[PDB]
Amino acid sequence: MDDLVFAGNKALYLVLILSGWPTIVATIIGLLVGLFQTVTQLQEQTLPFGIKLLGVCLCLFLLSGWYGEVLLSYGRQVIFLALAKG
Amino acid sequence: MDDLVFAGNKALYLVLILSGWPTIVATIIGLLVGLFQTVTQLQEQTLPFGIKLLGVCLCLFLLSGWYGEVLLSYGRQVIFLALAKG
Amino acid sequence: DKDLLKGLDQEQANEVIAVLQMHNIEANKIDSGKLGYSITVAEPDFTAAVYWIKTYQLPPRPRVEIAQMFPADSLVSSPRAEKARLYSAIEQRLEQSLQTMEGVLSARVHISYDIDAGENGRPPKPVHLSALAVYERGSPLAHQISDIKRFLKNSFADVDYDNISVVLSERSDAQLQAPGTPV
Amino acid sequence: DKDLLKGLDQEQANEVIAVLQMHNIEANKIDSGKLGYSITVAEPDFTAAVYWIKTYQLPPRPRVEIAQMFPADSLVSSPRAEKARLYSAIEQRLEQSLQTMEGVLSARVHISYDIDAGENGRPPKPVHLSALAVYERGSPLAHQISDIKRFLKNSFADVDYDNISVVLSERSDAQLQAPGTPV
Amino acid sequence: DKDLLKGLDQEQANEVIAVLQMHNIEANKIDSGKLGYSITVAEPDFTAAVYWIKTYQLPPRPRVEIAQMFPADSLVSSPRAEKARLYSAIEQRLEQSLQTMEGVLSARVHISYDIDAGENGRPPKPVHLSALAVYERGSPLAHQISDIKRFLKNSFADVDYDNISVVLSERSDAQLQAPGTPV
Amino acid sequence: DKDLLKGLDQEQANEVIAVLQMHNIEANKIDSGKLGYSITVAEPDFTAAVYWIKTYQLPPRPRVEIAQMFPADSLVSSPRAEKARLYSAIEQRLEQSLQTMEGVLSARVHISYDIDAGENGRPPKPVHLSALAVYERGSPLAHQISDIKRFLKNSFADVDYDNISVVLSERSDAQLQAPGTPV
Ligand SMILES: CCCCCCCCCCCC[N+](C)(C)[O-]
Ligand SMILES: CCCCCCCCCCCC[N+](C)(C)[O-]
Ligand SMILES: CCCCCCCCCCCC[N+](C)(C)[O-]
Ligand SMILES: CCCCCCCCCCCC[N+](C)(C)[O-]
Ligand SMILES: CCCCCCCCCCCC[N+](C)(C)[O-]
Repeated sequence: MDDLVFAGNKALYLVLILSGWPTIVATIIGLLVGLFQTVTQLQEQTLPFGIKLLGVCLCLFLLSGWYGEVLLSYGRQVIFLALAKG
Repeated sequence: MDDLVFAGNKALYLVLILSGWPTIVATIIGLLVGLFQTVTQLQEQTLPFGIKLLGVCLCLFLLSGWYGEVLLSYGRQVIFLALAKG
Repeated sequence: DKDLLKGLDQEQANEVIAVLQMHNIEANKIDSGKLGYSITVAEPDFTAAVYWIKTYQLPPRPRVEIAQMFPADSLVSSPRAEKARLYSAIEQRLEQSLQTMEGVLSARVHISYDIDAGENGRPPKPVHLSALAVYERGSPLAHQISDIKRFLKNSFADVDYDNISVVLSERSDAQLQAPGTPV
Repeated sequence: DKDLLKGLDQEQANEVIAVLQMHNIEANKIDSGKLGYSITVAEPDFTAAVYWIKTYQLPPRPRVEIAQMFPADSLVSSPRAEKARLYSAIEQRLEQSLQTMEGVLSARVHISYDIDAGENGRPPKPVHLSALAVYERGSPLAHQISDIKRFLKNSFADVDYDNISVVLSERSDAQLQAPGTPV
Repeated sequence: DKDLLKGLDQEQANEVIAVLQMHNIEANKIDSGKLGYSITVAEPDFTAAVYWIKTYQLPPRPRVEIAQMFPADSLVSSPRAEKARLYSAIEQRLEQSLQTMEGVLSARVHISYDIDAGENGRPPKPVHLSALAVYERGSPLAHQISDIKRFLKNSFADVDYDNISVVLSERSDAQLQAPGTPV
Repeated sequence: DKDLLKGLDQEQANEVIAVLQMHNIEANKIDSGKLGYSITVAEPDFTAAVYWIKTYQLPPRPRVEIAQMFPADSLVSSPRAEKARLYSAIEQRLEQSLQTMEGVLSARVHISYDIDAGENGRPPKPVHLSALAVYERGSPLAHQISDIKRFLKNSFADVDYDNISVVLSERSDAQLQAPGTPV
């Protein structure tokens, strides 16, 4: 039982960790560009998209490795919990 | 797995550069037409869209040959890697 | 007078003074406040003082406890970190309890950290414990090891007398007479 | 007087002075505050001082601990980095405990870091330990290795006497008399 | 006087001085502060000085450590990088421990970096170790190799005496007398 | 006086002086600060000095090290780049270690870069090593090849004595007497 609760909790915890950094940078870029467009009055609306695409892709390059190490370790763990009973 | 690493990273780099050019053109046009409305102090919704459409269509007429070269090259390359072991 | 050390802490200074006095070196402690304490000696004793500071590696480094590496200021901490803080707090509480037993002056305790492979799916491993203690002079150490083992055995859910190591020692001779002043 | 070294700290200066005094070279330590300590010697002794500085590779590098490679202020910590800081703190706490035993002056301890594999897929491997220590003159070293081994064995979940290496040595002769001044 | 070198650091200067004095060349060290140290010699000795500077390739390069290539103060660190910094810290901590043995003056240690494969999906290779050391004159080198091998074997989870290389050498003759001044 | 070269570095100028002196050409080194060093010779020696500058291809280019091709600070690195920085550091560390062996003056090391292929899905090839070294006069080279082979063998996970090449040479005659000035 507690193994079930633990594994289910951890799933949500990993979602949170992995998704957190891209969504942070997409937020910060959204705020900065929105402010800049009030500091100098320009009514463009694709500029956020153009910048935040580069912003998100860059950090996907950076974190490409840790993403695979975390998921491998988790998969091995849950396969053990499922099968290794005696 | 240097092969999986290569094919995975190149896919994302190709997305970033294939998509960048239209969005750059659209953004620069957007800014200039937004400015001109300010120095003229004259305002309407439709002029920027109208010009943006033409700008993107010209961008595609020009570059599209190179889009084909890049995609064919990648298409062959991945197949050869998949069936490389034999 | 020649300067040996500057900017010492109070508990560094008293340790240095103690070790110099043991070898018959008269030393002086001076307080500069925000600059800390300074230690000075006479020239005839300078050479010896230097050699002893080298041999004992003074001033002492601060005392290390595992909870310092997992500050609990995290956003969130893994099971591994929580289980470490827990064990590191039990070690300190046991050392403080032993210091209350009859005639013990000081002690040190160590516990096997099962955390090394906590949370890899595998079951936990039995615990091991080690203790050091210092006694007043004229104590029957052999008869006193039993009490310590007995006390430690039931502090944990699964411990065997075979898994408890105990090392005891007596206090050294008292340093009561003052050192002689250089002629 | 000729300048050997400048901008030393307090530990570096005292280690230099100790090694020079041992070879009968009278040296002088000067404090410049924000500029640190300076070491000077007489001309007749300059040549020798240079040769010994080279041979001992003074001034010493600062002391190395594994935790320095994995700052906790990082954006991310993996399990490998967490277990690295854990072992790096247990080693230090054992050295600090051995310094308290009867008649020991200093010691060093090493543990087998199995963390260089993730402890994943493959089951973990048993721990190995090594120790070095220095004793007061007149100590029966042969009879004292047993105590150390006994104490270390129970500090971990799985250790065999076969897997524990211990090396002991005695303190050198004391340097008490001051060096002679050049004519 | 002719200028040989300018803007040297302290360690480079003292190295150059030591090498020249060994060959009977009187040299002088000058301090320009933020511009570093300068080395000068007499004209009769200029030719020889130049030839020895070439032959030894002075001034010495800074010392290389593997962790310099994988700085920890970086935004993200691949597993290969972390697995590298760990070994590059263990190497240094073993060197620093060897220097504390009786009669040793300096040492170098090398470990087989199995990180040059990830060994994912693969069995890990065994470890190999190499060591170099310099001893004081009158040391029984033959009988001292055993201690080192014993000590190193237990530093790592799986090591065979056959995989440990040890090379020892004695200190050269001491340079105590000063060189003669040109007439 | 005729100008041979301008804007030299310190360590280029010293090499040029050394090579001209060896062939009996008296040369002069001048410092212009931000403009570097200048080298001058007499007219009777001008022709010869130009012939030797051509023949030796002076002034020398700086040393090349593989890490210069793969800076640590680019935004991204493929595994190949990291692996190349790693071996590019191990080479330099072994060179610096060999220079401490008894009576070695300088040395060079080369490692087989397997990194130029993945060896993925495939057996990674064994390593190969080459070394060059220069010795003081009167060294038994034949007896000294063994030491270097023994030392390098254990520096890596899998190396055979068959795969290690070692080339040794003695130092040339010493240049002690100064060249003669034109009449
Ligand atoms: C619009 C992009 C959505 C991407 C969602 C998946 C993110 C992980 C991508 C794989 C890991 C990073 N990388 C660079 C190798 O691609
Ligand atoms: C969408 C989650 C993040 C992308 C990564 C998904 C896992 C891909 C497989 C990882 C393989 C790791 N590797 C190459 C070391 O084996
Ligand atoms: C273009 C968006 C989707 C790209 C998906 C690429 C998947 C790459 C999977 C492997 C990621 C982990 N890695 C690089 C260590 O192998
Ligand atoms: C608004 C149309 C969006 C089409 C997106 C795909 C554009 C590239 C491929 C079509 C190129 C057509 N072209 C230029 C060859 O005629
Ligand atoms: C109206 C949008 C139509 C988009 C798709 C057009 C057909 C694909 C482009 C075919 C030509 C490709 N090209 C330029 C490389 O030859």
